[PDB]
Amino acid sequence: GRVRTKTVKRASKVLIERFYPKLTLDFETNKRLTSEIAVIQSKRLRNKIAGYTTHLMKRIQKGPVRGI
Amino acid sequence: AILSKKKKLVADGVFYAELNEFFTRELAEQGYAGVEVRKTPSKLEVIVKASNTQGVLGEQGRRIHELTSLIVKRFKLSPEGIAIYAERVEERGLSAAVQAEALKAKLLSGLPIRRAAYGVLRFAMGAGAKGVEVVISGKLRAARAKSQKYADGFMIHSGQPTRDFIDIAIRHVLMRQGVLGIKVKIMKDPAANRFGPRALPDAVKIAEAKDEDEVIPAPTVKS
Amino acid sequence: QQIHKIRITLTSTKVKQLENVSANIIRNAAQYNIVKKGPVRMPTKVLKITTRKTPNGEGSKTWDAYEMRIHKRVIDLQAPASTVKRITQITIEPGVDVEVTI
Amino acid sequence: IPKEDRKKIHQYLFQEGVVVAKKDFNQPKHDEIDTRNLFVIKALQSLTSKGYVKTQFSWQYYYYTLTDEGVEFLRTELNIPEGPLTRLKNAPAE
Amino acid sequence: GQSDKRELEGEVEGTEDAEAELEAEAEENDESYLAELELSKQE
RNA sequence: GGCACCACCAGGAGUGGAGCCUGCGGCUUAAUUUGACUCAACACGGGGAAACUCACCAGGUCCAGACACAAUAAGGAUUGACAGAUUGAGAGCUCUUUCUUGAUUUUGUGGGUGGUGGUGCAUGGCCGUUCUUAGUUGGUGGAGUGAUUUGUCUGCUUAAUUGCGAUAACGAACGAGACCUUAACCUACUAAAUAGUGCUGCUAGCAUUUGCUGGUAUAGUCACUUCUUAGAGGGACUAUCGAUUUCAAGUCGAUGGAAGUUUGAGGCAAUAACAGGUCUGUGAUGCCCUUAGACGUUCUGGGCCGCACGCGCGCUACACUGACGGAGCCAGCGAGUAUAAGCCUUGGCCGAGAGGUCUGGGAAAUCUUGUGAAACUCCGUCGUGCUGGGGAUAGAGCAUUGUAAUUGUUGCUCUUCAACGAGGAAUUCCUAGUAAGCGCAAGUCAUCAGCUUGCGUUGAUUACGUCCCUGCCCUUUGUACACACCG
Ligand SMILES: [Mg+2]
Ligand SMILES: [Mg+2]
Ligand SMILES: [Mg+2]
Ligand SMILES: [Mg+2]
Ligand SMILES: [Mg+2]
Ligand SMILES: [Mg+2]
Ligand SMILES: [Mg+2]
Ligand SMILES: [Mg+2]
Ligand SMILES: [Mg+2]
Ligand SMILES: [Mg+2]
Ligand SMILES: [Mg+2]
Ligand SMILES: [Mg+2]
Ligand SMILES: [Mg+2]
Ligand SMILES: [Mg+2]
Ligand SMILES: [Mg+2]
Ligand SMILES: [Mg+2]
Ligand SMILES: [Mg+2]
Ligand SMILES: [Mg+2]
Ligand SMILES: [Mg+2]
Ligand SMILES: [Mg+2]
Ligand SMILES: [Mg+2]
Ligand SMILES: [Mg+2]
Ligand SMILES: [Mg+2]
Ligand SMILES: [Mg+2]
Ligand SMILES: [Mg+2]
Ligand SMILES: [Mg+2]
Ligand SMILES: [Mg+2]
Ligand SMILES: [Mg+2]
Ligand SMILES: [Mg+2]
Ligand SMILES: [Mg+2]
Ligand SMILES: [Mg+2]
Ligand SMILES: [Mg+2]
Ligand SMILES: [Mg+2]
Ligand SMILES: [Mg+2]
Ligand SMILES: [Mg+2]
Ligand SMILES: [Mg+2]
Ligand SMILES: [Mg+2]
Ligand SMILES: [Mg+2]
Ligand SMILES: [Mg+2]
Ligand SMILES: [Mg+2]
Ligand SMILES: [Mg+2]
Ligand SMILES: [Mg+2]
Ligand SMILES: [Mg+2]
Ligand SMILES: [Mg+2]
Ligand SMILES: [Mg+2]
Ligand SMILES: [Mg+2]
Repeated sequence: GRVRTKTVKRASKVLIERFYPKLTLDFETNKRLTSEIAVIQSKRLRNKIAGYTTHLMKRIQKGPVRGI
Repeated sequence: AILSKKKKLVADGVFYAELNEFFTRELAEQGYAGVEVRKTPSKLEVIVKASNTQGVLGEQGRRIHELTSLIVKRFKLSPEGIAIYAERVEERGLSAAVQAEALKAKLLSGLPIRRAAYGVLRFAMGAGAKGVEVVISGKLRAARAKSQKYADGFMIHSGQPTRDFIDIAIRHVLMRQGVLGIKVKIMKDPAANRFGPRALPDAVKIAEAKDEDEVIPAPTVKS
Repeated sequence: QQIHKIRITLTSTKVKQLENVSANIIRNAAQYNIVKKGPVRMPTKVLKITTRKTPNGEGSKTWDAYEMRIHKRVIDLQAPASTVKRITQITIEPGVDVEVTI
Repeated sequence: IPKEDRKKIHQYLFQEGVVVAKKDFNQPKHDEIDTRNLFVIKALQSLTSKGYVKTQFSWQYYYYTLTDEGVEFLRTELNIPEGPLTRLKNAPAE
Repeated sequence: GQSDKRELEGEVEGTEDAEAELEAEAEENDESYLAELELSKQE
C-alpha cells in the first residue's frame, strides 16, 4: 500500500499553516520550495512531504481541510 | 613481504583488532576507551584514549616506555618506527567503555548494584548523553541468575542511526561466584556530532513565518 | 632523472578521505602547471565473508554477511620526482596508503 | 635449564626489560634469546611466580614486563655493576 | 536491590556519587648509565 | 473479529515409492567420542573425521608439578646417553653397561598448573524462538480508596497501533515508518594506456568501385566517454486524468515513465521472556572431579564409515518435449604467491584419457579469464525394446594428492549393467525474471562437494482472493492458576 505515515502527514500540514501563500498546486515547484523552508535529512522524505503537501493543496481548493 | 591489496588492508585491520584487545587487558584499570592508529611516513603514531593518563604515563613515563617496547618486540618493528601517545578522553561521561570499566571497578569493590548502576546513569546524562540504558546480568549470592535494565531519557533502537550516534561496551566481571555481564549503551546527542549527521533522520525543523509585513501601494525607491 | 611519467596508487576503505586526497592532489597539480591524468576509479572490490550466526549449532540456520569495500585509484603525473613526493606529504591521510611507481 | 642458557634469558629481560614470546613450546629459537622458546616461557614463569615480572597474555602471545623490584634482583644475582632501557627515563611526550 | 530501601539509598547515594564526580572531573579538566655499555667495558 | 503460500483456494515443481549420498535412532563394537528430539533436533555444531583434527578404543613416552619450606646433596642433588637385551619402534621406556653434565635440579609438605572431564538446571557473552507478528510506554486531564483504567477505540483503510475518523481525552516516545546496503535510468557533469570505440600510421585475406572482414598500435607523444568503471548530483512523490469511498484515509484502472507490487531485494529492528542451545569457540567463567600408572600433553595403530532394521535433508532416474555423435556457442558473483614450505595458472610439447613436462604472466579492471559453463540450438544415428533410458554392484588395469589410500580419497580405461516402466496413506516449497530446470565461483580444502553461501543462463502455469483447515494476534468471557495447565 501507499499509506503515508505520521512523520510526513503532520510535517506537511505544518507547512501549509505556515507557508500557504508561497505554496502551489505543482509538485515540482513545491519540492524546490520545501528544500529552503525545512531542513530535511534525506532526499526521499523531502519529495514525500511535498507530494502530500501538494495533495492537501489540491484538496484545499475544493473546500476546507481538517487539521489546517 | 609482498602482500596483496586484499590481504594488506585486512592485515591492518587484524593488527588493529589484536592491538586494541591488548590495551583492554593491560590498561583495564585506567578506563581504556579506544585506540587510533595514525600511520605516517617514518613513524607509526598510536593514540590511546583513557580516563587516566597517569597510570599509563607514570614514574617519569616508565610504563608507556616499557609498553611501547612490548609492541616493537612482538610485531618486529624498528625501535624508531613507532610512537605511542596517551591522550585524555575529553568527555568521560559520553564514553561507554569508560563507564563500563568504571562500573566493574565498583562492582568488584562490593558496592551495591543499585548504587553502582545509578552512578553511571547520572554520569552519562550529566555529560550530556541523549539517552543511556544499562543491563547487568549474572549471579549475586542467589543461585539463580538475573538481569536488570536501567533506562533513562531517549533511546533509539532500529536502523542505521544506532551505528552513528550509539556506542556500546560489554565486559565480563569476575566474581567469586561466577561472571557478571554488564552492557553500557550510551546515545550521544546528534547536535554535537562533528563528522556524521547532526540530527535524526525523521527530525523535521520547519522555519518560522517571515510574513506580516505592511505593503504600500506602488512607490519607487531610487538609488 | 628529471620530469617523469609517475604513478601514484591510492587504496583505502573509506571514500571521503580518498576523494579529498585525490582532489587535493589534483588541486595542487592545477595551480602548478603539471599535466595530469586522473583520477581513475578502479572497480571497487567487495571482500565478503559469510559465517553462521550460531556460536553453537542450534537454532534456525541464520547467516551473517560481512563486507569490506576496497576502493583503488591511480593518478598519472608528469613532473620531476622531487615534486611528486613532497605533494604526497602535503596530502597525507591516515586511512589512505600511497605507493609511487615509475 | 643450563646455567648458561638461563643467563642469556636474564640479559634479555634486562636491557630491554620486556620480553615477548609466542606460545609454541617446540619452537627452536624465540628469535631474540638464542635458546629454546620453551625455556623462555618457563624461566619467566618462575620470575612472575616470584613477583619480579608482570605477565600478560593476549592472542596466544606472552607480554612480559620487568618489575622495579626485579631490577634489584638482577642487580645482585647477576653480580653486575650497580649502574635497563625501558627505565632509562627517556620521558614521555606531550 | 529487592526492597523499598537500599534503592532509595541507591539513588540518593548513587546520584551524589556522580555529582561529586562530575564536579571533580570537571575540575580535573579545567585546571589541565645505560646497561649495554657495562657489558662492553671489559677491555 | 483479523493476518499469514513456514495456512488454505487455482495451480506449478515436487518429497514419501527405486538406487545411491549424507544425517538421526537402533543394533553391533575394543571404541564405533559427543550435543541437539515438533515447529525452533536429524547436509545442524560451519561436523565434506586416512594421520592431525580427537574428545573414543588398545598400547608407549614427557612434566612443560611454577613457588616457600623440609629432606638429600659436591666425597656429586640430578640430566642426557653409544653397544646388546627389551619394544610396534634408531622411545636410554626399561634392563646389563660405565660414561657425561653439574645445584638448573631428586623425595615429602603445602601450593599450583593443565584438562573436547561434569554441571548450559550454577553463570557471562553469543545465538535461536515467541516475532519480524505489530506490539510497548510515560506527561497532563477524566474514572476509581486502591491495585489499576482511559488515552491504546465502533467503523473504513494499510504490509503495519498506519492512517482517516469516532471520541474524556489532549498532546507525545520506542517499535513500524523513516534509516543503511544493493539492483534498474542519466548520449546531463568528472575523468580514465589496468575499459572501450572511431579515426589514423603499418598491415593482411575476398570482389576489385572508393567496398567487406581482420591483425597489429604502452609513442598515432591522436579524437571521444555511448558501451565499462565509480563520485558528486538529478530522477518517483502514486505524478496527471477517470472511477468508487463517510468524498476522508485509501483502493482499482488507464497515460507518461527506466522505474507506479513499500520501485525489486535485503541489513538493522521495541517492552519484557524460555531452565531453548552452546562451559566441544575462547588464556570467558563459579563449583565438583582429575592432576604423574593423568581425565594434562605427546607417539603408534584402530574408530568416529562399523549393519537383520525405522526416520529426515538430497542427488540420479524411470525417456522420443529423449539418449547418444558431431557441429553452433552465450554469463554473472568471485579467488589467486617469494627462500617459500609454496597460489591462480595461459602457452608449447608428450599422453586415448586421467595426467606428465618446459617456459612465461599475474600480489592482479593488466595474467589465469571473454573463466568460449551447462542446460540450449542445428544436423545425424537410435525407434517404444528394461532399448543406444538408468548406471548401482563388481573384476582387471592406468594416474594424482598425501609420511601413509588396506576399510577401494579422487580422477581415467575396458568389462559387468542391478532396482527403477512416474510411486499408497500422507506431506513440503512457491506469485515474476518468481517456481522450476541448468550450470559456475567461494567456504571447507594436501586430496575428496551428491553440502551450504552466492552468482548468472533458459524461463513459465495459476490467484492477486478467503478464513474452510493450520498457526498466531486482538476483543469479550470463566477461572479454585500467579513456580502461572509442565498449574
Ligand atoms: Mg526509529
Ligand atoms: Mg527499519
Ligand atoms: Mg505445513
Ligand atoms: Mg492447494
Ligand atoms: Mg503430489
Ligand atoms: Mg527429483
Ligand atoms: Mg583420529
Ligand atoms: Mg592418535
Ligand atoms: Mg569412536
Ligand atoms: Mg585431552
Ligand atoms: Mg538455557
Ligand atoms: Mg544463556
Ligand atoms: Mg495518565
Ligand atoms: Mg491520571
Ligand atoms: Mg482519583
Ligand atoms: Mg491500555
Ligand atoms: Mg503507534
Ligand atoms: Mg521510531
Ligand atoms: Mg596502449
Ligand atoms: Mg587499423
Ligand atoms: Mg525495502
Ligand atoms: Mg534444557
Ligand atoms: Mg566449567
Ligand atoms: Mg570446555
Ligand atoms: Mg561458550
Ligand atoms: Mg573446565
Ligand atoms: Mg576450555
Ligand atoms: Mg563440537
Ligand atoms: Mg597418559
Ligand atoms: Mg558422524
Ligand atoms: Mg567399517
Ligand atoms: Mg570402520
Ligand atoms: Mg537443510
Ligand atoms: Mg535441515
Ligand atoms: Mg548429444
Ligand atoms: Mg547434444
Ligand atoms: Mg578477466
Ligand atoms: Mg540396458
Ligand atoms: Mg546411458
Ligand atoms: Mg558403471
Ligand atoms: Mg500442510
Ligand atoms: Mg575425507
Ligand atoms: Mg569447492
Ligand atoms: Mg556440511
Ligand atoms: Mg481461523
Ligand atoms: Mg482475572
